[PDB]
Amino acid sequence: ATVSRLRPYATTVFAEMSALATRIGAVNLGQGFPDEDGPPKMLQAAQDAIAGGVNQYPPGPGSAPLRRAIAAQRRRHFGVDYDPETEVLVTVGATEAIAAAVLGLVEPGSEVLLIEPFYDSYSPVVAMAGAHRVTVPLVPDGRGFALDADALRRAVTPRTRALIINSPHNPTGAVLSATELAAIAEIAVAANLVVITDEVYEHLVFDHARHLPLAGFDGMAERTITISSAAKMFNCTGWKIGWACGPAELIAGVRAAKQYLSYVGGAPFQPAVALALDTEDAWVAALRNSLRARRDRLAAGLTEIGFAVHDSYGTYFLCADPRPLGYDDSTEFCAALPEKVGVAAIPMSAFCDPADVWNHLVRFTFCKRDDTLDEAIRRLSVLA
Amino acid sequence: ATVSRLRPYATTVFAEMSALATRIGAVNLGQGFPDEDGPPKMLQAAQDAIAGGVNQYPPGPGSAPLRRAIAAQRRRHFGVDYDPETEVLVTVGATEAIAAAVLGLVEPGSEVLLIEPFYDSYSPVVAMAGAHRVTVPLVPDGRGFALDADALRRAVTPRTRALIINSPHNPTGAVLSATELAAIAEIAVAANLVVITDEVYEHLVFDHARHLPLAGFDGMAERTITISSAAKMFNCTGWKIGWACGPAELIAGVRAAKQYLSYVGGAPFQPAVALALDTEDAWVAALRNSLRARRDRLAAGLTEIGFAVHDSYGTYFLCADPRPLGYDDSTEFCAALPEKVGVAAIPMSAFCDPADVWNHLVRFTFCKRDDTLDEAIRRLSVLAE
Ligand SMILES: [Cl-]
Ligand SMILES: [Cl-]
Ligand code: NA
Repeated sequence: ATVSRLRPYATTVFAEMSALATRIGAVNLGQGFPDEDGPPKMLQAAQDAIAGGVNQYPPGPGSAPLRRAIAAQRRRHFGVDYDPETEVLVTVGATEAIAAAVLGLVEPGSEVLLIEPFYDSYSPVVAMAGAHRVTVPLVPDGRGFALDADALRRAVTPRTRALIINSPHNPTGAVLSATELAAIAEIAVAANLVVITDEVYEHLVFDHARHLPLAGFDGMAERTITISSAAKMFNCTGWKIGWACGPAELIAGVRAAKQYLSYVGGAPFQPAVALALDTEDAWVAALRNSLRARRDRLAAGLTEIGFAVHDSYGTYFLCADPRPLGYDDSTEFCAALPEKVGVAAIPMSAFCDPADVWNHLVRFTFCKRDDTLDEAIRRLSVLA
Repeated sequence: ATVSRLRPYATTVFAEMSALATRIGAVNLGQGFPDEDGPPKMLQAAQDAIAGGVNQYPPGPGSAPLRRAIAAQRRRHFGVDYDPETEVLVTVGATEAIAAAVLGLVEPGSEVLLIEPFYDSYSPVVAMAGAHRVTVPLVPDGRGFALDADALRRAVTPRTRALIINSPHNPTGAVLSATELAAIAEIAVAANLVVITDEVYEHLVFDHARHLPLAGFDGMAERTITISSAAKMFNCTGWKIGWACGPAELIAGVRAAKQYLSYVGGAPFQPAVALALDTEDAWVAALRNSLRARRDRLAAGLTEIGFAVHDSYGTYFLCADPRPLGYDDSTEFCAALPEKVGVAAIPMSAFCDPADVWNHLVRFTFCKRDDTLDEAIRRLSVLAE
């Protein structure tokens, strides 16, 4: 039983799916997390931190070293230069930075624009704030997807306070082009919006796609809360070391909510993640490479089975269409999948506003070991 | 910088104090966390968990061993039986349990009763849910503090929907008596309240005080969310393994909000805390005896200096009054203390509704290393004139 505005979101298919798969013994290609660990020296650092007494509340905004390391990484990678003392806030994952940014910054009654299909937490967070979700779908292009900038512009109203942008994009694996980003900036500037970007896949762009933080576009620095995380970057989704970066005033509204949601967390992980950020670029590049190969590996397998596979330019997900196999209901496809076939995936319906080809798509995860991907493919092959 | 309703809460003094004292080398008796670590075997199990790959999202409601261990501990200590599958939710500390329980169960426009002085997160969490706090103060009872059940009853209106109780109590160190708990129960039932109880100091009761979980009282099991944490119980406030326990439908409401605030956290700590709950009762008992001895030392030292020290029956906090020393402004006293005296503490004004004893009290922490605690007392001794 839950408050009225959270009722639509009281359960997710994500948990019903991972629990089902877990003791069907179904290969889980629905999971939002990796099989493999982060950098060995990062794991060791976290172990040494516990052993060395780093087990109490860290400073409210995050340890100084971790805040410096985040600013140093954003500067190193992208040339955006944040002040670690006032413009960087460590959070309990990107998940908390998202929740706190909306609760801290968006007044009840305001509209928040979402790009559809959207990550699972955006709508309920907007609803928790008492704000109104307005969704603008991506459009196919032809094997991938693209922003429809005119559609986004039309969606803005005087009630729009904020826009949440997620690139590289979960679930489609789209990577917003500079042109798309420039169009988003023009709109955000013209309407005087706050923009919250969700960049947790910043390290995962494939095939000459390039991650270009929106905060770097004209007019954007002063109005963007940029969110990312160690979760996927360093394969430590269970550590929940994320961060929001932006203008001190906006970071203060984020901190204003955040400090009462968790206060702080992840004490021994903060020095370990700071170390990873400072030192593990080469490991991250090898991760990205390993995932590009696994993407190709899964795509090739789905394709040989007879799925119509869409391009993925980043993240560790790709979307595929089972219509060529004879499966026209993808929510029912995925529902039946573990018991019929012994694989789990997520239907695209999970990421879409309840009232285009979207309803047919399935999201598959490829951050699994080689062998597991292969086994998934073998199991799925019975559909042919 | 911030939405209207959180503006009063945008900054805490718990921030400006921590940092003032940290880097002028003032002994910090304002802190809300211990100097020392939890059970060695719990620390090692967390390190082992990291080394063993336990680094990814745990299950949405907490790992099964942890939920089982919470239910086993609540049974073992209180004889209360929760179903670990449906009636136990692991959260990101008690703090997130509180936030998610209010956001998940309390409708905008509701009144939420709070007992003043109150923990820092209650008021802003109520505001974030679009609800209205109604505050009822404790009253002096000799050297200690008491619930005024009549004031509490009178504070209920047709729009009251929830009540947050914290016992053992931060900041006074009061521990609600069965008589007080039973009076809360009557009120909650009569007004059909959801009650959230913050029991993070469940292990820290002293002398003849007893911790009696409110969920145990008449008509309460069906309307109560009981919250606690490994934070203080096992000296790991940075690990944020908290939990909420209660009827399946209320817990689902907590989970509904919680799963979008953090989703989950603390992966390698969950097996470690499960272990500590299952096996480290002896260590927790010694910790409690150890903190009783540090309380008595602090109280004796403040008293000898010339503070009027109040009774404390639990938590690792005690309250004292510096008026007999000649300090009639305790917010100012605390502001100047780190520079003047080399010690930091929190004034009671930081726990009161910004709308008489309270304004003069100062909360001191005694979960300090013994010698650190002695140094603080030593430092405070300059105030004897
Ligand atoms: Cl371009
Ligand atoms: Cl009694
Ligand atoms: Na506008």
